This record gives sequence, structure tokens and C-alpha cells, in this order.
Amino acid sequence: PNLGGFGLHNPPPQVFIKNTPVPADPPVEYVHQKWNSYITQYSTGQCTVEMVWELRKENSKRWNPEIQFTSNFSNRTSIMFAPNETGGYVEDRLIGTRYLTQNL
Amino acid sequence: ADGVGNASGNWHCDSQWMGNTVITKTTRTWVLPSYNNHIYKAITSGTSQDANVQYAGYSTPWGYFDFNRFHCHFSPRDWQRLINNHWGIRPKSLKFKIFNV
Repeated sequence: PNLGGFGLHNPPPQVFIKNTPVPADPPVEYVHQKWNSYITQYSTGQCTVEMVWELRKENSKRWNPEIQFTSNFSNRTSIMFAPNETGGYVEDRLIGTRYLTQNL
Repeated sequence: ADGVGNASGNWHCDSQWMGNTVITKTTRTWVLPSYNNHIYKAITSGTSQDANVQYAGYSTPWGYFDFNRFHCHFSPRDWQRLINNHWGIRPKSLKFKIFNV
């Protein structure tokens, strides 16, 4: 994929969820019409996502140290990659995967 | 054990990381002279009158091996794998060889 990631012929299936319509009070005398009357509903709950990832171990004979991703943010008014004073979660830095090196 | 024309050992330098243990192997070429020309010498601080620098002892015809620094056993890259990923280290066992004399 041009945006990056894993191209999949069979991607994870889409998970669809709706609130089942709860109809409101029907008319005592039957009428033939489309039913537009509903009780206002919403739902909430918890969802767990569990993914298994396969890894390739770094195997290298390089003598000198390599590049590592580290915290070099220094002094801040809140922790980086944490909530701020008002509780907003702050990730201001994009992090790629390419740090270790390998020969062509 | 072995003749003139056979090597009595092979070169081994690697680091192996298995589980909670790392094994370092390293090989060097060493040179030994004949020290003191085969005698022991009583050595002192000489005529020095300063008590702080005074000493008495012996130099020997013998040499010795000192591997007691970490960079003997760890490449910088291995030292990096150690310090970034682990909370603790201690030595467990030691094997030493002299060969191809």
C-alpha cells in the first residue's frame, strides 16, 4: 500500500454494530404508514482487541553501536507520550521502525 | 598432544544471547618476553625518604594475563544490547585457553 502497512487480499473483517430500534407508542387505531416513531437509544460497553505479531530477530555482526530510538525530549511541562495537565494525550512525534541497520 | 605442524586451537570471538544469559568469547594474540632475564629481583623505593611512596617487593621472571576490563569481553554493540535491554548483570563462569604456542 502506498500509505504504508500490509497489503492484504483478506483483511480483517469489518465489525458492524447498531442499536436495535425500539419503537415508540403505536396508534390505537391501525393506520397504514411508514413507522417513524422511536425511543432514543444509545449504547456503550467495552471492547478488547488482541493481536499476535510475528517478529524477526536482529542478527548482526556490526562492531560499533547502532542508532536507537530514545527519549531526547528534555525538560517539559508534561511527559511526552502522556497526558498533559488537562488530560489530553500528547504524541507530537512520529516514530518509524527503521533504526537498526543491515547491509544491502 | 600435538606436533609442530598442527594448530592446537581455533579463533573464537562471538557473543551469544540465550534467555537470561549472555556468553562472550574473545581471542587474542599475546607476546611474552623473558622478564628480568630469569631471576627474581628485590625491588624497593630506593633511597626515597618519603614514607608515602615507599614500598618493598619483588619482580618476577613471570608474566600474567589480565582480562579484568569489560571491553575485553564485549563489543560496543554487545554492550549496547546489554545496557538498553536489561536491568542487571553478574558474572557466572569463566573458561580460559592458551594454544598455538
